[PDB]
Amino acid sequence: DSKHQCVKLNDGHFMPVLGFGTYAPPEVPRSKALEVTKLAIEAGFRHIDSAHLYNNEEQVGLAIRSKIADGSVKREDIFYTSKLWSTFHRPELVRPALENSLKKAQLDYVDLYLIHSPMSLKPGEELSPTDENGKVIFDIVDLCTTWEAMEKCKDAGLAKSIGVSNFNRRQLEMILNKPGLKYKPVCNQVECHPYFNRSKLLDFCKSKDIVLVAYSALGSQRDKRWVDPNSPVLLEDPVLCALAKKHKRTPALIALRYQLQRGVVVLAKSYNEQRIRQNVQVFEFQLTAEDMKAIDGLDRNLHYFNSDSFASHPNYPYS
Ligand SMILES: NC(=O)c1ccc[n+]([C@@H]2O[C@H](COP(=O)([O-])OP(=O)(O)OC[C@H]3O[C@@H](n4cnc5c(N)ncnc54)[C@H](OP(=O)(O)O)[C@@H]3O)[C@@H](O)[C@H]2O)c1
Ligand SMILES: CC[C@@H](C(=O)O)c1ccc(-c2ccc(C)c(F)c2)c(C(F)(F)F)c1
Repeated sequence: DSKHQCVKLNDGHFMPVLGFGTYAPPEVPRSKALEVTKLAIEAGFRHIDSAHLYNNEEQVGLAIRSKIADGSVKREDIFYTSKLWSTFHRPELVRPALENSLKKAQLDYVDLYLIHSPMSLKPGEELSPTDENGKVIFDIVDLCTTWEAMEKCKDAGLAKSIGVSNFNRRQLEMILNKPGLKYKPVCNQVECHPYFNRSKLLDFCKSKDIVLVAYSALGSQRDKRWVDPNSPVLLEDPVLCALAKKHKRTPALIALRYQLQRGVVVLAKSYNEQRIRQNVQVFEFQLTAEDMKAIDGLDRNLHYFNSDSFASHPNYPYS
């Protein structure tokens, strides 16, 4: 089926080009992640994006287990992604972090394990370690050694594929130029949308056989902790809205289809049954070449996540 279209990764594995985003803010009860991940699988999502940080791998794993038990899907039909959180970058912490995620989700392996971010944080139990003055505490880790620990996780069969997230070109090149590299990252999961389309990074990744995976492809959830309320709302963009009317679709569907036609694997978060099912209709239509150029013109270099807690980190990927 067209809905189960995949891209071949540089390690031979396959990744579905449309993925379900599972992050919800901590004020959303965890029971919802369980309910909506089941809804996503029912609608035809097979790529599910989670992370230790999201405090939901148990619920996402329960949803997968439930849909396997009622015969909707086999484990082999699901592409499950987890992410190493930034307090676990030190190489001796990597494999135990992955094994803990597997235990929470009650899975035997992940299809994809990512370094969540290059911005290392102080090791410990707290996900957001902070000093007496409230500032998040940074750590300094050679991410090449983190990657070597990820490579051992793939060789152990705990992760079918490994990749990175929120890396810029310089940080990617550091991994790719590493002496004795065994596995290249299969992907780089980054913020990517018509207001921040990452064409330069996309061209770099294409030249290296690295898939760019787009998050916040619908403009982010605009969480007040990190998103400026005065930033423009992506789905209210006049060009996207006119394209939605011309195609008799929605602005969200235009934004998702834009990514598929430029070779980007796209994530979409929804906790609403009707929008979850609408988002799978991205395979039903096509943007013209002129439509694509129009959307290409919307780039504003706008990353919705903006905070001096990020920007002061030595490994902050933007500039
Ligand atoms: N690697 C990283 O650092 C990183 C960072 C950010 C995100 N991610 C991952 O990418 C996923 C998606 O990114 P995101 O969380 O920023 O959200 P997003 O995909 O950009 O979606 C933002 C909002 O769009 C709404 N939406 C979904 N479908 C819609 C539709 N058809 N029409 C209108 N609105 C629609 C959703 O609200 P409703 O729920 O109300 O439908 C959602 O809250 C995340 O959940 C996470 O899995 C990863
Ligand atoms: C809270 C949602 C969560 C998710 O859904 O993954 C998320 C969202 C954005 C970022 C983020 C922000 C700024 C910069 C520069 C970055 F590189 C990554 C992170 C990260 F990586 F910092 F943890 C995590």
